Amino acid sequence: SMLIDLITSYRKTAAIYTFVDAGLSIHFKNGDYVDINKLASQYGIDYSRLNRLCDFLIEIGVLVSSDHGVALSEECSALADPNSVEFLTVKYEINSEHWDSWLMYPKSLLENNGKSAFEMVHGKSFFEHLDSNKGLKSDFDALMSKYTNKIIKELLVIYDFDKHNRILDLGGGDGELLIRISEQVKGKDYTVLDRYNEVPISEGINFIKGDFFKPIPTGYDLYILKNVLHNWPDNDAISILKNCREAMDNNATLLIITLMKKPQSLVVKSVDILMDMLFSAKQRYLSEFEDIANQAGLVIRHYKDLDEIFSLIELKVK
Amino acid sequence: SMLIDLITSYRKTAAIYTFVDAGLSIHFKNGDYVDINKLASQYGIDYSRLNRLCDFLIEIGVLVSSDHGVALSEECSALADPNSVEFLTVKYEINSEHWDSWLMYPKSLLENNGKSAFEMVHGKSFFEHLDSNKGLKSDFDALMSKYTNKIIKELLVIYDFDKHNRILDLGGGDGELLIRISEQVKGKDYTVLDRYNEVPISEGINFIKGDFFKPIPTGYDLYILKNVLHNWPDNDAISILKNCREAMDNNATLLIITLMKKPQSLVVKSVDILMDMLFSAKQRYLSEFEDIANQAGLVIRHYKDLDEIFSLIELKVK
Ligand SMILES: Nc1ncnc2c1ncn2[C@@H]1O[C@H](CSCC[C@H](N)C(=O)O)[C@@H](O)[C@H]1O
Ligand SMILES: Nc1ncnc2c1ncn2[C@@H]1O[C@H](CSCC[C@H](N)C(=O)O)[C@@H](O)[C@H]1O
Ligand SMILES: [Cl-]
Ligand code: NI
Repeated sequence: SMLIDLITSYRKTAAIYTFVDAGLSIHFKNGDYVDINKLASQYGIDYSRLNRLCDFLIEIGVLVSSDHGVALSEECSALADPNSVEFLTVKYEINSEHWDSWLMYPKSLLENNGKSAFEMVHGKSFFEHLDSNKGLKSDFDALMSKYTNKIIKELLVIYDFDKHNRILDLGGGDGELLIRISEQVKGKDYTVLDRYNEVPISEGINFIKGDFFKPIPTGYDLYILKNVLHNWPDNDAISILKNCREAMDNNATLLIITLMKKPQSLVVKSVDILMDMLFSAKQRYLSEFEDIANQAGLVIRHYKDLDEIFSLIELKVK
Repeated sequence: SMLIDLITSYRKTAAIYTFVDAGLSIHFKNGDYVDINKLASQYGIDYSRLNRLCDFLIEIGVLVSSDHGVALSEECSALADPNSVEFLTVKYEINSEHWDSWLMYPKSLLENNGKSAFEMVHGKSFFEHLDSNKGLKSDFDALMSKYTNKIIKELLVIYDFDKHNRILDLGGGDGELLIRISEQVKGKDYTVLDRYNEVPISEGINFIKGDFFKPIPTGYDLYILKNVLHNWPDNDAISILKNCREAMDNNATLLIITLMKKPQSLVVKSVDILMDMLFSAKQRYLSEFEDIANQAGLVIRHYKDLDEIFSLIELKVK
């Protein structure tokens, strides 16, 4: 049955998580079939239990069985290396932080206390929690780093960075975007602004410890907000764009790179509900961006799709 | 692709859970279309948030959209009535008890101790927790009644209960199996043995406050163990069957009704890993049942499958 499958489909996610979290996933690199006995004994885990878990992973199409042993299906090869979008999603997402928050999401809808489902559980914010927990922030950074590297090739084609002198990335985190821009485009002043417990280091990249809810520095002709605004409700989103405009002069460009909400994109709509749970935020239509931008005294001069999911909005002062 | 869908598919479970847990699902009976803005108004929920959630539920095929409003898809109609196996699965399974314990499952593999993933999280056994938490036990027993009611018709056809005078249901919970058999087969001594805080009341049904790890009462010509042995590891399972044998005389019959482990079945494999997580237990093959029954000094006289998941095993002391 369709419905009962959807309800019990969480057990599949769990089974894949446990396989990864236990570190078993590494040993199935490049379609190498494996003997379970050695793996069970290697990790000091009961063979019977591991054999049964594999048997379940074989039925959902994660693994394949033979006389030689057990291998990852070509479709699920990504679980092998630990620096993959599928692997890094499991490491970042499948934890108490999301799963305990998901169980509080219904309570957060019924109770109209402004606080989000995550905040309800943890008593803090998402990003306030990541400052306390180093382990999860390294997983968060690593996953975000992958989503930037999908965009780079197209981003450099459709936008001219050669014409800019001083580039500031607001909520840049690692500064992966600017590091990857700096490889291709040299002889520019690159600055990353984000909440730092400790300042990152990279060749030719400046790192500012700042809060974009406070006044933004002047002198930069390029301001960037990549995957920031979908973490903030309208009132908080407008505040960020208001501080951006005041900092901007009439020749300055503001780049917004985000997941664009579309009628068909289930991928975006699943993240849209995820953003409501974590931050009481949302993914936005082109109209919703024009609304918050208009209130901030900014005007959309260029819109273009980078990817199936990611898009680029080019704003200016007016 | 497949892999990323499997990893993020848990978000679909969460969405359906929130729709049910918030008590919205009840207003979608008889394929009736409902207004989102009035639903939002009734439970004091924000229309924007509810509309976006409904948007996600429409995309996964739970809901259908119209000018009239939104309705549950014909395949997901079951979310309407609170007495559906799908609804009761959400109420029983989608909670901290399973999800927080699923996150510990990889720890409980890597550790080759006697404690299950649930025991590590809660510090108690699963059934010890249900004694403390009254709300979940009512939902647990409610789901169990449904799996009981799917089997009764074929169970009464294939097994003659009229030949037995005194029947004892070991771990019968609420006497749903004995209540449903007492309807069609009348004028018999029906007795249910289980861990009760307070004893249930049903006409013609007796309820003993007992532990099947202690010596089982003698003089019953039928003993039943329906969905009990899959909650226990071999050493504990053998102990229950040893107690049954000691209680049984040469004319006595033991009925085992269970989810039989079959080679190609995803439904049973998923429950098999769930049983390991909760109780460090498993679903068993016919050979595995014979093995623990042999060590328990019991002999399999009859085996028959009642449906696609549930089977029946008659055991006799010989
Ligand atoms: N008040 C604040 N000021 C600056 N940065 C902030 C902030 N609150 C959150 N952030 C940062 O905003 C970012 C949101 S997600 C960032 C992803 C990154 N730009 C990328 O695509 O690679 C995080 O780095 C978070 O730490
Ligand atoms: N030591 C023990 N002695 C007796 N019953 C026990 C027990 N430990 C657990 N149980 C009971 O075993 C049952 C497990 S599930 C059985 C449900 C029931 N046979 C049905 O299918 O409708 C629960 O009712 C639980 O309370
Ligand atoms: Cl069983
Ligand atoms: Ni038969």
